[PDB]
Amino acid sequence: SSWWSHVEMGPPDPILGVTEAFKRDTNSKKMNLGVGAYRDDNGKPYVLNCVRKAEAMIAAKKMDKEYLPIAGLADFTRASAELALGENSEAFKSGRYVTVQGISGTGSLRVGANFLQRFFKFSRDVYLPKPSWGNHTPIFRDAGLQLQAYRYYDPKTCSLDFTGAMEDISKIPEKSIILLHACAHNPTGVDPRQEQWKELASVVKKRNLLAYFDMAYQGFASGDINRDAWALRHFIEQGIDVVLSQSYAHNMGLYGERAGAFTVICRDAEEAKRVESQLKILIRPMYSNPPMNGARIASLILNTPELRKEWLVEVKGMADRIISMRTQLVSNLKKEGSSHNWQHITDQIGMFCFTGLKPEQVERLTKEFSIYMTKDGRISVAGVASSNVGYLAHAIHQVTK
Amino acid sequence: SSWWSHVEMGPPDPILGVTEAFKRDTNSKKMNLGVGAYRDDNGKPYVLNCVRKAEAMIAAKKMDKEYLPIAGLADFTRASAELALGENSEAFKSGRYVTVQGISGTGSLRVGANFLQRFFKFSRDVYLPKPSWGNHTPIFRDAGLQLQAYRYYDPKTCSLDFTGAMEDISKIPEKSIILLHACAHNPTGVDPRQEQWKELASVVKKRNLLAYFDMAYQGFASGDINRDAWALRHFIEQGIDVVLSQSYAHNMGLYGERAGAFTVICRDAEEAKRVESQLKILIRPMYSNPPMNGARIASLILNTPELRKEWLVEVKGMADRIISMRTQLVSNLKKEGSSHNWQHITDQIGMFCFTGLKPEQVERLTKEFSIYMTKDGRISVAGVASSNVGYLAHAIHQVTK
Ligand SMILES: Cc1ncc(COP(=O)(O)O)c(CN[C@@H](CC(=O)O)C(=O)O)c1O
Ligand SMILES: Cc1ncc(COP(=O)(O)O)c(CN[C@@H](CC(=O)O)C(=O)O)c1O
Repeated sequence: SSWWSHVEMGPPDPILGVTEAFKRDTNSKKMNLGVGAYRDDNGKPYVLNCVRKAEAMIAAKKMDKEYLPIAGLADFTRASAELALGENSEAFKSGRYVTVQGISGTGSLRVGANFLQRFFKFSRDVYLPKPSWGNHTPIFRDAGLQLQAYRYYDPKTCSLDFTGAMEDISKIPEKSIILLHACAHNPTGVDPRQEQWKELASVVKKRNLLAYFDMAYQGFASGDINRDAWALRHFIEQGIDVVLSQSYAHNMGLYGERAGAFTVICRDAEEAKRVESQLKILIRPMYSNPPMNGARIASLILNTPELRKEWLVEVKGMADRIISMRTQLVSNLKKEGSSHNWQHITDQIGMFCFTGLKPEQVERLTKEFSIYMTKDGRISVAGVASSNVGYLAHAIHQVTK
Repeated sequence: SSWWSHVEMGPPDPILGVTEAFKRDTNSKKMNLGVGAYRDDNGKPYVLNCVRKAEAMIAAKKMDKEYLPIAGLADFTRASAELALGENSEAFKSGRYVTVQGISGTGSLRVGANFLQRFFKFSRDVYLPKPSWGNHTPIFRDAGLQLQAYRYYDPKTCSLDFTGAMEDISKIPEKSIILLHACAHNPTGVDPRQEQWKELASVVKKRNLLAYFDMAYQGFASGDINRDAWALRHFIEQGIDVVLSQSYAHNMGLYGERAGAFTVICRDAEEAKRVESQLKILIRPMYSNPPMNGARIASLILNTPELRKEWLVEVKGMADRIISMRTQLVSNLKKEGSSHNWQHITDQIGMFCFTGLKPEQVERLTKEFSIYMTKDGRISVAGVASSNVGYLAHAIHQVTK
């Protein structure tokens, strides 16, 4: 008996673990449809054009590698707030916000949760949608808060249970915390309608709840970044001071570089200055200062007019491709002779499809076809190419037939 | 009264805050001797030659930016363990270790502390040397452990209080946790002698204490990396299963890229496999997966023979330069006419000098000469160039005169 004789074998991550299992298969037709990672039409990792050029400017410039302030690159930080808020926004304009570079979306989310654990004195409860991204639970749980839930998806109907959502939300206790996905809800791919959003705003406002927005997919819901930030902006303009986490992993394909941010909307710039100070104190003993490569690339794209415009064409091109794969999948299914209604596939937005396959079917897909996906029936359509869409549809059909 | 009306203005970081204050001064002769960051002889940020070439290979290769496993780049991870352990080591050879990429030294340290908080069932007390790096306190405190102390430095004598250290250590309760700096203790620049180390080993072994080693400066104590890893290796070969955190921020000048690692020495490779699994579960909800740029550069240097050999010449050159600045400082002091004994300056090793100036003198230095240093009298000699060593010595002299 040594120090760790009692430490048990823990299980593999429900999402991340999918790539580990995928890595090992020798089937040359294998497809990794687990994690949400964009693939180009050859079904290959895609580094955006603007990223490649950003990198080149960085090189050419022969920049140092000195430590960044605890809060991140100022240019990156100011530019992210602006991307979420919009440049004409009163909040942005008045400087009633504090944005801090974070370790991608996950990193930002945990900085937020930790912040909240420490300073949100009105409650310990965070309300998550049913269902929500698997990692939201443990993020809030490790930070020290309690998890609760509100109704959201209706599997019978493959859409939003708006009556249920509103019931639950109208009953959450005042001053509690509610988490909302800004756009391209994960994993359902179903977002509230503008009108629907207008109504949630009212109830949140009315019950005096802290709204925590998770904005991991800005530009993937419609293909337009301002349009994808609507609800978030609408909330702030209604007088709701939200907290928000942003990720650049998918919309800029910076996955492993880990670039993201966490923002707090405050009452004044003076308030923002004191929040900033406490966020630095929290981050110092966590990881000291954040990773520079992803933030330098992102800042350069966002702040360089030609790079930004190129970026936006690129985000549009990515979203479009996802659409075409959705379309073709459905068509292939009909073509294979599938009886089922696959309309939800083309109805859903974002990088995935919440298919509805049962765990026995998910299991067969992996073992007979070497198609890896999460156990809840979620598949990343973003990772399908023109060359294997046929393979996918045949498989889905066989296991469903 | 809004959400954060009660959040107070927190103070600036005792080290990191020095660079913020330094940034603002308009004095063209200002010197930032706060944080430990190497400067070349022109007093400029220095990106190693091998780093520059590593970067170039990476570019040329047109690598993707896909997410890395939760534990890091395998090549980086295997190579770090090896750099600390030595290639002939039984521990390394037998695979009785688990190494996980971490967010530099700070990141690794917190992963460790968090791990310990969760799995070290024999105690909540971490013993720190007096004095220790300021950030060790809050790292352990935020993770949820209790801090204790053992005697270490003797200001009267400007050296190690070995009798005191041993007294205190011989009385720490069995199965408690003790933190030791592998080499170039921060901030004293005084390390135990080999013989001294031999004696600490015995007492740690005897009281069955968990030894936690902080190895932030491998190659800066002597200019030789194997020699700097001696004590750490000696402990493991005596049968002590330590835990350790490594940083590549200074020895590879990867500061802002944040490359580091956390290792656990276990009884078997099977044990290592279960520890690994729990470390992944801890990291997933923290930052998901780590930053790739620093780890790719480091892996390439460590695993490419010519790059490694170049690296070692470079580490030696850096250490040598620090020595020459130490020498010249002392000489300048005599030359200026200083009565005091400045021998500790040349006696200390690593990037700093624990000068002994009082806070009123530190204050004057900043206001009259614009020389920034921490309030405990610690100065980074590593940041002195041939051109301002004279300025420094004159200043020190004026304020000491
Ligand atoms: C809703 C949501 N929020 C935050 C994140 C955080 O992303 P990063 O930390 O990588 O910036 C993701 C990524 N969800 C992906 C990836 C994953 O789980 O790692 C998914 O497969 O659902 C996400 O879907
Ligand atoms: C003893 C010690 N351990 C760990 C670290 C962690 O370094 P990174 O997180 O940057 O890898 C440092 C850096 N101490 C420096 C830098 C600092 O405080 O940020 C110092 O000025 O003491 C250190 O001195």
